[PDB]
Amino acid sequence: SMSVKKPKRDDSKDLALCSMILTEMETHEDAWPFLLPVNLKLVPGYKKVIKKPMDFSTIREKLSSGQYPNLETFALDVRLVFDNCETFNEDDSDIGRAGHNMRKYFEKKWTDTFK
Repeated sequence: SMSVKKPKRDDSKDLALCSMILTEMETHEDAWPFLLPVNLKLVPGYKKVIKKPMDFSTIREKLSSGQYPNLETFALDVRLVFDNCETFNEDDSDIGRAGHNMRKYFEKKWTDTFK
């Protein structure tokens, strides 16, 4: 509350550390469904169904331009990529499997770097 604060957690390296995670997600062999925005002209149904599209290149641009206020808003966009994927793709598809694989990969790096 006013003039009552928990001890200050050091967030000075968060930007660099999120950038490292994102580089590792970009270079994963199963990243290909997620590298670029889904083409809303060429994929019927995507625009109407997926209210907030997100992909690794859009996260990269937001990160590089100071559009994440803190490390939690970064994680929320990474999770959105995978949540969108599950909304539009069957679990038993190459893309559906890729999304589960990458969500796991992310959640481990997140826990090991920050928790």
